[PDB]
Amino acid sequence: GSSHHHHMPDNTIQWDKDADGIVTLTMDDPSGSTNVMNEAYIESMGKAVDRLVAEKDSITGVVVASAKKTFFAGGDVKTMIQARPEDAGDVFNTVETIKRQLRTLETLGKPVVAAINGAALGGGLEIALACHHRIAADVKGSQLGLPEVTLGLLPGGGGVTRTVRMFGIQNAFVSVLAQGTRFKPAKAKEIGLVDELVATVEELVPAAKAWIKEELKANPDGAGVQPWDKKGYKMPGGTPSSPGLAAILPSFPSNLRKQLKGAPMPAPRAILAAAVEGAQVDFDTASRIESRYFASLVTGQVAKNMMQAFFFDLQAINAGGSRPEGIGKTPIKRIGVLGAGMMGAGIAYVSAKAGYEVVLKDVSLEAAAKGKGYSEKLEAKALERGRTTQERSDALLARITPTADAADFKGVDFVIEAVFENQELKHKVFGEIEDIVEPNAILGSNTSTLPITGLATGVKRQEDFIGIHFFSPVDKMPLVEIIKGEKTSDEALARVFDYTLAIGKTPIVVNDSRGFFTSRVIGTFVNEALAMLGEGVEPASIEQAGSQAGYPAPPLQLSDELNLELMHKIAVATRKGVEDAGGTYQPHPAEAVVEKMIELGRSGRLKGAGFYEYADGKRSGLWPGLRETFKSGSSQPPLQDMIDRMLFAEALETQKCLDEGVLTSTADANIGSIMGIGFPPWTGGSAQFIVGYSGPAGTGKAAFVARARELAAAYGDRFLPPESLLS
Amino acid sequence: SEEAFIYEAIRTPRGKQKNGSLHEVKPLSLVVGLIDELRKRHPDLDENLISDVILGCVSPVGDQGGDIARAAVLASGMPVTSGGVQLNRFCASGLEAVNTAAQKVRSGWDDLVLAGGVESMSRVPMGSDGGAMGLDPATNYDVMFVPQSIGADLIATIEGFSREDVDAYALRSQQKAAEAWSGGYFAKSVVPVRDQNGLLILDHDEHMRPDTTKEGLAKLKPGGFDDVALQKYHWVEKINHVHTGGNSSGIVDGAALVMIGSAAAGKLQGLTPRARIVATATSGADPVIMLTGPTPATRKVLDRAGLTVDDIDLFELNEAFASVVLKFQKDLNIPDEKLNVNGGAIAMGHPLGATGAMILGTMVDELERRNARRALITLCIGGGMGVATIIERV
Amino acid sequence: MSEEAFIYEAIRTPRGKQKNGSLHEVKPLSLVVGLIDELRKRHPDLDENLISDVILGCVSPVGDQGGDIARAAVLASGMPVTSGGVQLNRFCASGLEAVNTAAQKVRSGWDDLVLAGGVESMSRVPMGSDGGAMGLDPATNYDVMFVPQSIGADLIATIEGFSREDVDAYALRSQQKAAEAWSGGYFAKSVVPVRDQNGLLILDHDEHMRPDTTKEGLAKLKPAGFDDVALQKYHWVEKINHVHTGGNSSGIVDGAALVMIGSAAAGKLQGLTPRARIVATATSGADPVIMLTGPTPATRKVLDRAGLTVDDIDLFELNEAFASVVLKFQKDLNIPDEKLNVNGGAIAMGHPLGATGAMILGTMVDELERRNARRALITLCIGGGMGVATIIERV
Ligand SMILES: Cn1c(=O)c2c(ncn2C)n(C)c1=O
Repeated sequence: GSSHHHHMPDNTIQWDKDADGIVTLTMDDPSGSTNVMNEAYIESMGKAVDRLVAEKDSITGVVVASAKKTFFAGGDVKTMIQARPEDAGDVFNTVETIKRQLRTLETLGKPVVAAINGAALGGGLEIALACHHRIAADVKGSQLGLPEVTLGLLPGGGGVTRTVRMFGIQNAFVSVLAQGTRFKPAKAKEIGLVDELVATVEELVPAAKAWIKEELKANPDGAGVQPWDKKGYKMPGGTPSSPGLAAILPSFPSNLRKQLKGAPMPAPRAILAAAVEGAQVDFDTASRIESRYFASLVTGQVAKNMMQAFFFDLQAINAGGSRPEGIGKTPIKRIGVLGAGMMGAGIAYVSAKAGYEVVLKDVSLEAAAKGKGYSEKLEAKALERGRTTQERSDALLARITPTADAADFKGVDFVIEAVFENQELKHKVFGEIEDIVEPNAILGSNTSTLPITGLATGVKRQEDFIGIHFFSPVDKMPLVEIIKGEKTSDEALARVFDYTLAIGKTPIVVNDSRGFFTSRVIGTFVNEALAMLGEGVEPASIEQAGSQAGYPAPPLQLSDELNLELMHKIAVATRKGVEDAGGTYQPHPAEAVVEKMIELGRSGRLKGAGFYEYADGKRSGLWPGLRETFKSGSSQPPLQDMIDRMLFAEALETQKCLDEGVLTSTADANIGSIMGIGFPPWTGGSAQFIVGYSGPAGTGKAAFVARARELAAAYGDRFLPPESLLS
Repeated sequence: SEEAFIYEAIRTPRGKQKNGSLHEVKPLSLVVGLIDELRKRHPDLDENLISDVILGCVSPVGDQGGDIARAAVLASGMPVTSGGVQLNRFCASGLEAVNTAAQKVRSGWDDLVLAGGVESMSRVPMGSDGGAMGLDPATNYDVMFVPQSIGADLIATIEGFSREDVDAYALRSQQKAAEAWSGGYFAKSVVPVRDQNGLLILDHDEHMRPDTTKEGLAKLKPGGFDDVALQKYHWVEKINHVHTGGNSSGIVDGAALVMIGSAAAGKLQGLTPRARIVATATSGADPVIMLTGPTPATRKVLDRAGLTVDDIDLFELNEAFASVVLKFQKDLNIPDEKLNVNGGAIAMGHPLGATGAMILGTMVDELERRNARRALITLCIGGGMGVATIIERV
Repeated sequence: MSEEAFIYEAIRTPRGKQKNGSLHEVKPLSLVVGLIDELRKRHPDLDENLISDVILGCVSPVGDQGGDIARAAVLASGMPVTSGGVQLNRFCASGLEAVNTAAQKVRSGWDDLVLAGGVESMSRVPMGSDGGAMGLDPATNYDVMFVPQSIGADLIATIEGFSREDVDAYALRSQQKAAEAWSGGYFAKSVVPVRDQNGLLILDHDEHMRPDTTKEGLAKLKPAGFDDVALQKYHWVEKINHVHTGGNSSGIVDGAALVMIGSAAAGKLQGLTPRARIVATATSGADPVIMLTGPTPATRKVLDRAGLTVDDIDLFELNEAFASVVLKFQKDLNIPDEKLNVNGGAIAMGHPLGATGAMILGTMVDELERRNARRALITLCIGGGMGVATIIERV
């Protein structure tokens, strides 16, 4: 009935009542390294809460502690990703039972303190929010937040309801819920998520029991009573019926639709709905509304896409899914970057930011110095916004050593070349340092299109030659595409793999092939837009299709940052890659658009003119002569056709890479597409998009093939699905 | 079956928003004052034959809540059998009340009906009633809620209406409204508001700035609502914001009443019909642009009455925004000398719930003053709706 | 007056109670959109473009019910944007007034197919949340002699001589007939259960009913400046006998109802079968201090307007706002006790203000078909001294 149990599992909570009647509930799931809101937890907390009510006469307070390195993190993702639409009634009852436990604990008539020893994320923070006082240990690696929205979910264990009761609708949504922001213990105390801090975890339980002793003495009537359960309660910022809040409340959905740019991510929409609708009723009714919106997301497809990508796929990557087995660790003592352009300067910064000593070489000391200036300008912004100290900023920049002499590469055991995209140039640049660096030094190249095997011949130690592909701006792009040439050893792979994690980025391992995976797939994205421009579609509709598809940057704007030179060279280079095999390279329609833009002198932001206009280096609207050039407006396809043309182009090209053996896992394909080239997070990756496609044709791989064949009939046979996607 | 006739059509002057004369006047008092004026016009009228009182009101809260139509029936001492119902179809509530009154008379189950509307925007600002399309995030996120001023600027952007073009219409509205007052056009229909002592409170339309110049209109200044609109209208790169407080409808207080009944009902009470309700129509359009409802509703009311644009002597479209009227004029090719001939809401104000009945009675007077035959009255609406009505002089 | 108006569909939601009600978490807009989607389920091939208007009655159009909730229902449910949507408020008969206005619109010929009904979530928007031109204006309130409906009902029972046992006897009878109708499956197809965004059940029955009501239980209930003000007008009355409690008065509930009305040609084109025909409608009134004797002249007016007498009506449905108002209406017109509110009323199932009129209208359409009877008369007293009545004939 109205129970604390859901309906064998292991017990996860240890019970301890002291002589003062303070019961210490220590969470310690023996089936894993972290306390997780799984079926074993629900049953254990069900027993514990039952016992707190049974022994209410001999209990004066409750402390919630943990025996793990973290406090409590996350729920049962393995179960929520399997929840079909018919299972909605079960997902509802699960979070309803979870919150019925926390509500009983919250209304126990006695103070309940949370002893946060480490990370309290998602459901972990939700348990803490049910307590009346929160004490956190100010240790390294500790984070607090409600990151459910990042997995396509929402805080359905009371996170939405309580943060709104604690902070009001506007503050709780923007600061906590909408983006799942993570806070360090100091920041968490600052905004109100934590009540006080301690220096070490050992002080937690003693300080918690001390706060109970003082609360019972100083506040006897308000002990164990939340602010929203005290009468006369006024919600911060007001209720939706308050005139001050009702004046700005209609602008919250439109602001959210501007931030999302029309992308079909339903999780933030549901969080705002549950937040506002919950503030209109009592606490218990607000929590049940939160349960219904939660079950709506879990049984939906986007949540399954984002759970698959940002939980299962990402963990498999971080767990060395693509790292060769058996290979051990190898230290990195001196990183030598060749080239001080925007790429090398970003590589030098993220390496020095990770603590590495960097030797930044160029062809002139003037040039290498301007590269370090990129790190100085970034540190100035970080000092201005108060995100780093003056001491660490000095230590970071002190690790970068600009130079123009190849002799300064002595002691380098990790070379990262980022010079101009040309084979014989890279051969020359590597030849004059390969004998100066250490004999086991990794020889990495940041090429975007040239095959790694062809570059590897320029060195004698071809076994240590490997592609290390970054993305601009390097200081913010989170992926490193690791390309494996035919001569590249598995040790070099693992060493670059470990380096990628060391500098705080995510790796994927790609076999050597022209265009690799990121450059090849993002080419199809741009080529679809340029085709639509030549076909006569309005440039504004093209950019809107890109932003509303979920991309971080519209296609034409991206086409000016990549510059049509690097774009046109792929056309002639990919042509000859299969030209010499009896293969017929069928020219892409977009090639005519690239050349006519170069003919008109508009090649990108680097030139200062492209599809947009750039006034003193700032983009300022689409180039007005664009409509007359390509007769824009003469073709008006459905916006959803433009959106699907770009998504399906990348999704089909990804399937080719998996078929050709360019990629070895769908996890690399999904995370690589998301973190590497900017594939929309709601898709779950350019491979998850196929199995999670949803439209008028239905949902699944079959619906994808149907929609692909539909686009093929209308726009060209390039949208025909591969054999591997069929029955 | 029955034919519906207009016997009386009066209104209060429109008081301005800031330091308005009608700000101290409760909206109920505005309606009761017009009821008392109708009694002065026909003291022998058997009020027992009045079977309903239908008022439009967009913000029926506070001073305008609790079925203000029924309040007017009781406070004015009308018979208790005289009904009283409030309705809200946003900007068309005034004309929807008149249309419903006519339809109730045509059905034969109502004999003599009082219609109109009331809106005291200085006391009950719009939005005071809340609502789902604005205060429920689940449905607000789905209907693409965008304020109407942005839809008007979007219309100007697409149709190529420049800032000078909308300001040119705004100047014309001020001139035509000033000429109408000076010519005595409004002498009989605008009933001055007085207090409980007979002292005058207001006798003219305060929002009018008859000394407007094109140079003064140019000195005026025009949430992610802009990005929300362009998400649907994706082929538009940027919205040219041309509408200011000088080329948009004024926020005012006012009320209006219209007496409607069958030919038998008027003859029994010694009334003389002034115009006949020929046809009514309702149509809609895109709610994100929120101002394209008039065109399909005017076309529908023309086809329903077997008439064309050439058969209509006067066109009266509410001046919510200058681009809306220019768009309407461009689509139907309305002659310039037939459109809002006595000025509109840009000059005189737009008291939401009352406007439809005001501009309706304005055409009843101008058809008689010009000795013309037909007039077509239409209003754009929030949410993408639209109402239209054709009257014929008798 | 040419076109005949026909009822094609008439459904409603279950009525959720006021305290700890199942419908308290449901937004008033959702109750209407749920009924719109049920109509779509029953007629998937209907060209929704032929729906020219959506007319909803609502007495407290504020907050969740402000901003023309009928238009919100059109946009939220994805109906054609040309389907309009207007809110009206004539106090208790707003739901029947919306139906009548929808009917008269079809009769004028300038409308083809209209959605009528009402919505009221009294657990989220309590009665009076809209303020009121009479309440916030002491100069008007002092002159119009305002008095709540509860005192008017007690004043009716005082004059007519209805004892505390008399009004409680009707209340017991309402609970009985409402329980018999639910048990007999009368409401099986017209009460559309409310579900959430996941399809989970929220409410499927009129949860305000107390079917085990006893005569002794009603006798233990307690009765609910205004007393003196009323006697200042009815000066020949010395003492008002307060006999109305929460067991013999209408229940505060959440609910909504939809009725589809259209011409014969409209239903023929969309493949709909007319269930009943609107014979006549009427609006009258009575004293605005007794505030509850309004439906007596409105019923005589609609009978005379239709050319019928009391004997021609098979079923009488009067809203059970207060027990004395029904007993007075029955005493005045000599209504057979076996024809009055045959399936219970608002005392048992609730009075969701602006939706009640359309609810008790659709109740009579179902009972006329269930009994194979011919004519039903539906009427509701109104605050301010008003009354609305309607005669329907089964087709
Ligand atoms: C340029 N353009 C238009 O002008 C347009 C349109 N849809 C309607 N209109 C008017 N679309 C899709 C469009 O691209």
